[PDB]
Amino acid sequence: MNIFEMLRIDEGLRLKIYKDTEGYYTIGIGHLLTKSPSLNAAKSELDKAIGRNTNGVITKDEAEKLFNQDVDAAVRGILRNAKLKPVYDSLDAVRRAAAINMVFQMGETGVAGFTNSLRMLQQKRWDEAAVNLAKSRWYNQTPNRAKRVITTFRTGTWDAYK
Ligand SMILES: CSc1ccc([N+](=O)[O-])cc1
Repeated sequence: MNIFEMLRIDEGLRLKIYKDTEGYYTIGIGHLLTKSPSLNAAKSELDKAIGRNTNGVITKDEAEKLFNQDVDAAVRGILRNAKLKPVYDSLDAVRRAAAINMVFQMGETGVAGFTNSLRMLQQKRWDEAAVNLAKSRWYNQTPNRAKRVITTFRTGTWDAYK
């Protein structure tokens, strides 16, 4: 297991434009295209991302290329964020993957309300962190995925993904 395999499980792979759990146009391995309700706007974003006229369909190699870029950018963003860097740097590699997973799903703004969870994680209060993480819109809207990510933070193992 690693962040790539973990997100591939949580996000799936679809080669045609689809709507994510929030109803937003997406492609590949959970690559958010736009929050615009315009399918034409999403198609434009897709074309821009891939560098060709895709007509709303991409290949597996193309999906994987976007995915690698997205994981990389998620990490680089974390390292540039004064609220996230300290916690990320304090974590072991397995729990780092859990952090990247959350940022990938919700974005940095999406994780702004997690200040108290973040402190518990930095403190290595794992069971307490796990309890606090579940007190969230995230947990309620995507409970199965949230439970896997939370288990990963609680245990520092890949048990939830085996
Ligand atoms: C509870 S959300 C979150 C976001 C980032 C990190 N991080 O260590 O970069 C951890 C948790």
